Amino acid sequence: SWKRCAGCGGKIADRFLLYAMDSYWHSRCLKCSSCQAQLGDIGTSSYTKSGMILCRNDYIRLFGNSGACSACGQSIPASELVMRAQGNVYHLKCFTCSTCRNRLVPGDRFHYINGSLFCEHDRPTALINSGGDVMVVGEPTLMGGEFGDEDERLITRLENTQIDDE
Ligand SMILES: [Zn+2]
Ligand SMILES: [Zn+2]
Ligand SMILES: [Zn+2]
Ligand SMILES: [Zn+2]
Repeated sequence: SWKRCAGCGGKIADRFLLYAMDSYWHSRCLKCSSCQAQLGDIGTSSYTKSGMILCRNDYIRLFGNSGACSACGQSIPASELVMRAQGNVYHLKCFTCSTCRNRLVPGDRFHYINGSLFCEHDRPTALINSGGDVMVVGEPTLMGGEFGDEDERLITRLENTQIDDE
């Protein structure tokens, strides 16, 4: 006899169905609590936390480590790429030379003195007489960084040949 869907309570007569969180589901019934996406089609896993079943992006958004821009002071979502320097994070558009206002990009040479950024061609000689050191702009990284998989629950797609992997 058919399995019951944990999402709707109904028997699952569909040819293809999902297994996740120890339960069977109609694919349409396994949805992100926040954005309603159909988890089994958009990706390979779900996240469980605080009564919710979430897609990866909303899990990051609601529970990942957000930060704040050292230049403008405003929060940075976990999902946003940031520039890094001397232990600070910056909005990409905030990562600019304090003298000429050029936006600094990966591979650029730059100087840092007491929070102020300077491009290679605006070396602040007057200030320098630790800022003498030339640094290389790194690639942008995600604000949230790496996170553990302890709330991740893989989704398995199954075929009922009326149960086999898909
Ligand atoms: Zn259902
Ligand atoms: Zn979502
Ligand atoms: Zn900023
Ligand atoms: Zn400059």
